[PDB]
Amino acid sequence: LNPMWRQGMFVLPFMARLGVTGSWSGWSITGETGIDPGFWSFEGVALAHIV
Amino acid sequence: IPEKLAFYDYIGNNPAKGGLFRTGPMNKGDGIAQAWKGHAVFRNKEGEELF
Amino acid sequence: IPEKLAFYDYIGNNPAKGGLFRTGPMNKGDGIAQAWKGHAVFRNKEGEELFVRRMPAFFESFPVILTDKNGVVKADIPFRRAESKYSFEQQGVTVSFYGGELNGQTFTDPPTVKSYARKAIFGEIFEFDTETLNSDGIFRTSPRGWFTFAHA
Amino acid sequence: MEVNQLGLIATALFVLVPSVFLIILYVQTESQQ
Amino acid sequence: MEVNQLGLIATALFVLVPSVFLIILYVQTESQ
Amino acid sequence: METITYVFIFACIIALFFFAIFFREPPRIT
Amino acid sequence: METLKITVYIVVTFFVLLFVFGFLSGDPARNPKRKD
Amino acid sequence: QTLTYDDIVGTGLANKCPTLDDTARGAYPIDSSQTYRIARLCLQPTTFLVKEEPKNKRQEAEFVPTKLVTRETTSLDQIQGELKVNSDGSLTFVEEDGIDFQPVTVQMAGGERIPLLFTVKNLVASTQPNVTSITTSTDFKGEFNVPSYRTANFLDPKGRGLASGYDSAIALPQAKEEELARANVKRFSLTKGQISLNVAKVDGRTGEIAGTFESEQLSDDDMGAHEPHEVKIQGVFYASIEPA
Amino acid sequence: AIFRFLLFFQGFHNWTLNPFHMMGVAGVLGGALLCAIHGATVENTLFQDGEGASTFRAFNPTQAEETYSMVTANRFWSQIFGIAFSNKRWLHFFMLFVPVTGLWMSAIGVVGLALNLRSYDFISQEIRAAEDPEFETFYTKNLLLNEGIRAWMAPQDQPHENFVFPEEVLPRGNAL
Amino acid sequence: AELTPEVLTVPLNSEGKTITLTEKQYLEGKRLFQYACASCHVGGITKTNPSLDLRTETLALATPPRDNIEGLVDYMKNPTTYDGEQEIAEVHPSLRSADIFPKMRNLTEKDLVAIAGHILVEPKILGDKWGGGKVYY
Amino acid sequence: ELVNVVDEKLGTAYGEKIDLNNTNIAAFIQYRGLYPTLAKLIVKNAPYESVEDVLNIPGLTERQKQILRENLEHFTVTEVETALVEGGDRYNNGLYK
Amino acid sequence: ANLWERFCNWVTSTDNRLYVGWFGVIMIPTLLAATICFVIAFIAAPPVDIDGIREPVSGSLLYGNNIITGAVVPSSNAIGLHFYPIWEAASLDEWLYNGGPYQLIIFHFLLGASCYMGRQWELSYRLGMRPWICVAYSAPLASAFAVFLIYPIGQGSFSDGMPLGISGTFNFMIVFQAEHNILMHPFHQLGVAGVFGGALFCAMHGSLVTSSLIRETTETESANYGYKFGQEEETYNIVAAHGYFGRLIFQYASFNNSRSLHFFLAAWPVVGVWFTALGISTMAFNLNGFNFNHSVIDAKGNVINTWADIINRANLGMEVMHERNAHNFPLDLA
Ligand code: CLA
Ligand code: CLA
Ligand code: CLA
Ligand code: CLA
Ligand SMILES: CC(C)=CCC/C(C)=C/CC/C(C)=C/CC/C(C)=C/CC/C(C)=C/CC/C(C)=C/CC/C(C)=C/CC/C(C)=C/CC/C(C)=C/CC1=CC(=O)C(C)=C(C)C1=O
Ligand SMILES: CC(C)=CCC/C(C)=C/CC/C(C)=C/CC/C(C)=C/CC/C(C)=C/CC/C(C)=C/CC/C(C)=C/CC/C(C)=C/CC/C(C)=C/CC1=CC(=O)C(C)=C(C)C1=O
Ligand SMILES: CCCCCCCCCCCCCCCCCC(=O)OC[C@H](CO[C@@H]1O[C@H](CO)[C@H](O)[C@H](O)[C@H]1O)OC(=O)CCCCCCCCCCCCCCCCC
Ligand SMILES: CCCCCCCCCCCCCCCC(=O)OC[C@H](COP(=O)(O)OC[C@@H](O)CO)OC(=O)CCCCCCCCCCCCCCC
Ligand code: HEC
Ligand code: OEY
Ligand SMILES: [Cl-]
Ligand SMILES: [Cl-]
Ligand SMILES: [Fe+2]
Repeated sequence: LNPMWRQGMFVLPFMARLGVTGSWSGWSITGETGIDPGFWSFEGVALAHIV
Repeated sequence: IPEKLAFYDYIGNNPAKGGLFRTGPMNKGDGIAQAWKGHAVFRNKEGEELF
Repeated sequence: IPEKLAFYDYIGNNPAKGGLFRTGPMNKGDGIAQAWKGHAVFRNKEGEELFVRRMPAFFESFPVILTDKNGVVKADIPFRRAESKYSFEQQGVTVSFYGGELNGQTFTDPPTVKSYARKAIFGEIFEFDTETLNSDGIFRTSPRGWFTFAHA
Repeated sequence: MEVNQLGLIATALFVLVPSVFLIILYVQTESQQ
Repeated sequence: MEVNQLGLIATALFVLVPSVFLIILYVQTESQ
Repeated sequence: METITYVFIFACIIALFFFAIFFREPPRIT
Repeated sequence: METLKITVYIVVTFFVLLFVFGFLSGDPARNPKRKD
Repeated sequence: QTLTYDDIVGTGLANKCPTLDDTARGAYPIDSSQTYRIARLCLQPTTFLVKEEPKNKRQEAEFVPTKLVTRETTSLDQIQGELKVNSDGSLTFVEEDGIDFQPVTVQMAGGERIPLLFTVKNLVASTQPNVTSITTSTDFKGEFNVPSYRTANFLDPKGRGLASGYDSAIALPQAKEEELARANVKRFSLTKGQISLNVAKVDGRTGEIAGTFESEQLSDDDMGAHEPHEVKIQGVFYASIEPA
Repeated sequence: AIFRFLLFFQGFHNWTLNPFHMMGVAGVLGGALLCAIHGATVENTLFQDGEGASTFRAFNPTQAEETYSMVTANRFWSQIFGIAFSNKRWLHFFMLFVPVTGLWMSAIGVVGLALNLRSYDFISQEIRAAEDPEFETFYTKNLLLNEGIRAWMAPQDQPHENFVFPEEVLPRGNAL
Repeated sequence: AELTPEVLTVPLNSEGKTITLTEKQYLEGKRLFQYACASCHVGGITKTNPSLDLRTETLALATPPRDNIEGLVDYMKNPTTYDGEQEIAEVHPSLRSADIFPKMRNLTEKDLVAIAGHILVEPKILGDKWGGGKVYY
Repeated sequence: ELVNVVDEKLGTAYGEKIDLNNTNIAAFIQYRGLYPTLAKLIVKNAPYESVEDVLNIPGLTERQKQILRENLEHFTVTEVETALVEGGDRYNNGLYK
Repeated sequence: ANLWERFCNWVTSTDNRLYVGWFGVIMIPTLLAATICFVIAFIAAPPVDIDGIREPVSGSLLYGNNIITGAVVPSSNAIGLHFYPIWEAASLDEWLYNGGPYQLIIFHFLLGASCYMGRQWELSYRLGMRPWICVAYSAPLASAFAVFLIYPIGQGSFSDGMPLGISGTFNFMIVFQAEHNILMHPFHQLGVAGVFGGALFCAMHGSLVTSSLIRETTETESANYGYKFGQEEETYNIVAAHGYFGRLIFQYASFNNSRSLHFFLAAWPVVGVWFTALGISTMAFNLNGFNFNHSVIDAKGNVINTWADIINRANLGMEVMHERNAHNFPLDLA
């Protein structure tokens, strides 16, 4: 009931669309928990673009 | 009925219900959705279901 | 006692109670004053009247200490409780109001007596509207203070 | 009124940034001649 | 955090205004 | 908004450093 | 973490060796006046 | 073989309970007239699950795994107590004393840290009836007390506490106090937990046993400031029984 | 007596938190930095104007010529620190400017403290701290220290007030 | 104010006999009290067990009572717990235990009396500061 | 209904007397003969229903039953308060000088 | 030539916009590691249990700090002086809880700034200069070792090292004063003389050279245009400056020799800061400032308070409130 698109999210669904779905923080957007997304988390993608 | 499916059947999530200068996330408008209240069934005094 | 006079006997109108980046009207601090609650008279279980020791302007915070007419400590709100002698509960402190909104009322439950005693370090106690300006509870200076700061 | 809080800074920068850009360009034009 | 809303506009202009002043002076120095 | 402001101003200073060092007026001997 | 540990040992070792060897590569003579 | 402190110091082994062999599948006979004691009880948690609170919809609360952030500091050990034989044949452990609590902080996905006082303080654990031997199918079930995570002198960052401290928000002299009460008025919680112990190993010579445990208890409520979380703890345990 | 004044200003005025004092510190420490760095730079770019090991004798107070090399100093700091002075007049004006401006700023802050017009608090931190007993920062920790300075030093420091504070009202942590 | 014989006059025994020390004796006890006791009892507190001080009121309610020269000398020879039920010479310097507390070896009866007098005299000078702790520093 | 239970206790006999069920062991120093021996037995024997139950403690000598009788007037008993007795606070409550 | 000699020539090359050098080869990675880590943690690090009592202090901007209050928080007291690299932690989350980033930042930074110092020497050698600039910088360097390394060594824990933050620095100073009376310590008194005096002599020297600039410009141009970079002649009359300043005091209180004058300027603050750095370094070993508490008594033996006793009252207030949940026993011995 509070998905990304109710929250004004714009780049997040493009990251999820090609397979980035979890945070280094432990959450995923499918609701699974305690996943480990490896380096290509949402954070890691953001850091790559900044580098 | 999964709540996820009922939430799609609600006009707050229809993207053709906005405004150019109503800014921000959808939740700033109708609020952050918490729970489906259930399915309303209206009947008149003669026990007809109405729509 | 006219309310105007009692209002002057309140440290929230002392211009040396302010802060350099606490901005705006005084009403943005303690609130829009609305009524005198009355002069609060404090008494211990022995019937003897006690006097809350007032906050001096130097002190952002100040303990609650009640003395007798002679200045002997007779009640306080203690920090460490384990060896307190002067607590309000031990000394049966009460508060009674004369004048103001609360004229003739007496409170005995120590929680309530304590809150009026915490306001009494500020002088006379007033009812404040804090909702209208979303006042944050922190003293501002007056125009007398701002004028002096800028011209100096 | 319960207006959008960021309307102000939106407006201030919408005026300030383009106007300043033109002023820079004009002043350095005038001091060529 | 319940910060002061006008803080943002005050910081924005504090930077913007005097910075622009210097840039205007510098640019019209180079163009002569 | 406040975090962004602090970080924005810090970011600009670091840019200033780069220009101040690599795009300085070159000191010359006459 | 085992991987990270190795990677830093190696990295640190490599920089320290550069340092040691550079000052062994005739450093006293790297000056503008007298080349010994 | 023997180990010295100097063999163990700094290895993490000081936080591990003793283990028994894979061949310790015997039985320890319990003589009803005799009196027994646990001379050492050791619990070593291996996992910390925290019950996710559902949303308004009251759908389903799962226990999610968590990450330990406070290191090899989690084990209860040196717990002693009488083991007594009741009249219906059941055994009952009554804890006397020991290192029977550790504060623990685990972290949930998204960054929330959950402190808890992992403890079996005042444990009372009992077997099924007519237990004539402890075997590799003996189970104790018990309950214990969970005192507040902080005790009464603890001062919060604004100096407020229960047995000490300011009694108000001194930094907001004329704020409305009613809104700050849950934070100004410290409360000292005392709750109960449940623990199952499952003997899977037994050396009937020595009287040493070992197994797994599960307990459930509440986490820190910050002296009343917020609701606690439900916590499930799993791990291994060791105990030595002596006649007393 | 002056040290007592320092500490008074900490616990009552929270003067370390005052941006006018902070500017003052920067200009005093900055001034000492400029003193040391300039003196050392000149001493280590001197020209060889004499044949002795003591270099102080190779300077004639009426000579026309610079006694050290602006050019080599310049290149050294350009390559060490990134930028360098290149203008001796600007350098020595910068040396007057920094500590002078530093002390003037601190004076302004004390004028405010004449009025108890302090930078004592951050309101946003106090609001959260009141509501959230788990929120701690170095700011709230320093305010507990000031609360200790005030109550422990006031009765003896300001004796005309006849402050009498029973043991039981004195703020103290555990044990201490 | 000055150091007067009224101040230098302290109880010899529990029965109310009193003695009157000289300025010299008081200064001697202070010196010896520094030498042998201050490490734990500076200012009349007890660092290694702060629940017991050397306030006269405290020494009065000791068993046996110790608010007099002979009780205090006797404590220094044969120390006991506050209620008198345990001898504690093993962990408290005393003539009985001079082999493990070497600083007691060179002491004598006259010294013990000097220290008794310093302790009984000092609270009359310093008041609440004696036995008070840091609050009164 | 949000109260500080320690303050509430100060308004009971705990505020006037030695609460045998709650008070830290150092307050027994206040009265002759009680510390350390009897204080330790008193505290160790858990909580009491009435002040006078303290005379019934196994092992008192005749002299200790006497000291205890001399001092009953200085004792009281109120309910056990978790916050005062947890953490070993009856043996050490964080206060020194 | 060969690869290695080509490499050596690049490293020690004096045509690089920024000098590299052998010291530069250690300095650059260590400073980068430290700067990068410090910037990410100042913005985003979660709270750190500095005092080992499971009481996290929030230091970063996203967790509710501003520029003035935020810090990178010292590592947990439970760690003490133990080495706590990332790879000793069971997870990054554990490393963050216990203040790992503090250790990483300060160690890479002490290393890099030590190499900074060396680099100052190295380039002076390639340029034909005298070597001792780097000695001047040893006073700030030494002070940084004192608050980040020596003081934690003497006290047994990096948790008592100086926090990397504006308010954290003040916390450090206040608690130092409680535990050591650094105000009453002569070496800190020398530090104050060193920087007050250094500012003084800075304003003096600036104002005196500025006052005796030779007229080379008109009233409409900055006088700074009267000096040209590299000009051989001096742009001020030191004979005039000595003449002005000799009469302001007397003729021999004033310098007539630029070299003496500039050595004085270098020496005074540098020695001052050495002494104050030495002051923190020896109070690391609890050799504290003078103690005159109750030093004055009257004929009866009453204490006659002095200002030293008033200081002690402030100090006591700091002592009993600092780290308010951290002491279980009556003496704060470290
Ligand atoms: C394709 C671009 C694009 C799109 C579709 C979105 C979409 C969104 N953004 Mg993102 N965003 C973008 C670019 C974009 N963004 C960029 C470039 C930035 C950096 C500035 C951001 C920064 C950003 C932030 C910081 C936030 C969003 C948020 C949002 C949501 C609310 C948007 C809203 O209220 O718009 C409102 C749109 C308008 C009010 C339209 C204004 C345009 C005016 C009318 C045009 C100017 C007139 C012009 C001068 C004409 C005259 C010229 C001519 C005569 C010569 C939505 C999902 C919000 C959110 O919910 O975050 C989670 C939020 O907080 N966005
Ligand atoms: C003599 C000057 C003076 C004085 C005493 C006042 C006094 C007052 N005004 Mg008025 N005001 C003035 C001038 C003045 N004003 C001017 C010129 C304007 C137009 C800008 C206004 C606009 C104005 C508004 C819009 C409002 C007030 C309000 C108020 C009241 C609240 C003030 C407050 O929160 O200050 C806050 C002050 C500060 C936070 C101090 C900021 C100083 C900083 C630190 C800058 C200095 C740093 C500098 C950069 C250092 C550089 C160093 C470099 C040289 C090396 C108070 C009675 C408020 C009120 O209640 O009115 C109803 C209000 O709403 N005033
Ligand atoms: C990093 C450390 C640091 C540094 C560098 C400073 C720096 C400064 N502090 Mg701050 N201070 C600090 C930490 C620090 N402080 C801390 C932690 C606190 C606790 C809150 C304070 C509390 C504090 C207070 C309370 C005050 C300062 C002030 C000052 C300024 C003093 C300027 C000066 O030279 O006065 C020296 C005095 C003068 C320059 C005036 C007169 C000088 C004449 C010419 C002397 C003539 C003497 C003559 C020759 C005869 C000599 C006699 C001799 C024989 C005995 C300066 C900006 C002061 C300030 O802001 O002033 C506006 C101030 O009052 N500080
Ligand atoms: C008027 C009041 C006053 C004054 C003038 C001073 C003056 C001083 N105090 Mg004292 N202090 C005071 C009051 C005062 N204090 C009070 C009231 C207290 C008690 C509350 C204290 C407690 C106190 C302590 C506890 C300490 C001081 C220290 C100091 C010194 C600070 C400067 C320093 O260390 O430079 C030395 C230089 C440095 C520290 C800088 C090192 C720079 C490194 C090498 C490089 C950094 C690079 C940087 C990150 C990036 C730059 C590049 C960038 C452009 C990209 C100075 C001597 C400190 C001291 O002596 O330290 C040794 C110290 O630790 N003071
Ligand atoms: C992620 C994020 C946001 C992190 C933020 C982290 C953080 C904590 C940041 C906060 C920063 C903070 C707020 C700091 C600001 C401090 C503050 C109080 C600012 C002071 C402001 C101010 C205007 C004060 C007024 C007083 C003032 C004028 C002081 C100036 C100080 C100053 C610049 C002194 C000089 C410093 C210095 C480095 C000089 C070097 C000069 C130099 C290259 C000399 C070399 C040289 C010497 C020679 O002799 C010769 C001959 C030559 C040729 C030569 O070259
Ligand atoms: C009734 C009455 C009495 C009235 C009648 C009035 C009257 C006419 C009386 C008669 C007058 C008479 C003489 C009477 C005697 C009275 C008397 C004894 C007065 C006492 C006054 C008094 C206490 C004065 C205080 C003394 C004071 C100023 C302190 C001494 C300070 C001192 C010696 C400072 C030296 C500091 C020093 C290290 C200097 C270098 C500083 C510095 C680094 C400078 C940089 C620098 C230096 C250069 O050098 C040049 C070159 C350049 C480039 C340069 O950068
Ligand atoms: C010239 C180019 C050079 C400039 C480039 C800039 C360098 C940028 C530095 C970024 C380095 C940080 C990356 C950390 C990887 C995170 C992986 C992860 O899952 O942890 C990230 C999280 C960190 O922790 C969580 O951060 C989250 C971000 O939303 C939330 O805020 C959570 O609350 C917080 O706890 O922890 C875990 O997920 C992993 C547990 C540890 C197991 C991983 C072992 C790998 C060790 C990484 C060591 C990195 C050293 C960097 C060296 C690079 C130098 C070039
Ligand atoms: C590898 C070694 C590491 C180097 C990296 C770090 C170097 C970065 C320093 C560059 C600063 C930019 C210079 C701009 C300014 C500029 O380019 O000045 C250049 C200027 C050269 O002046 P000239 O003598 O050429 O001046 C003639 C002109 O005056 C004509 O009017 O030098 C100064 O004035 C030096 C004194 C200012 C001292 C500035 C120090 C600033 C440091 C403090 C900043 C800290 C804020 C941090 C907050 C997060
Ligand atoms: C620490 C090594 C100590 C030294 C040195 C001295 N004393 Fe002491 N004292 C110490 C303790 C731990 C105690 C309490 C012992 C107990 O459990 O009862 C005491 C107590 C006393 C007393 C009794 C005080 C009272 O009942 O109020 C006295 C009179 C006393 N101590 C005297 C004393 C003297 C004279 C000393 C110098 C020879 C001396 N003590 C040294 C700890 C230590
Ligand atoms: O001063 Mn007081 O002493 Ca050095 O530790 Mn003991 O307390 Mn704590 O951790 Mn930081 O501080
Ligand atoms: Cl602290
Ligand atoms: Cl401790
Ligand atoms: Fe110069």
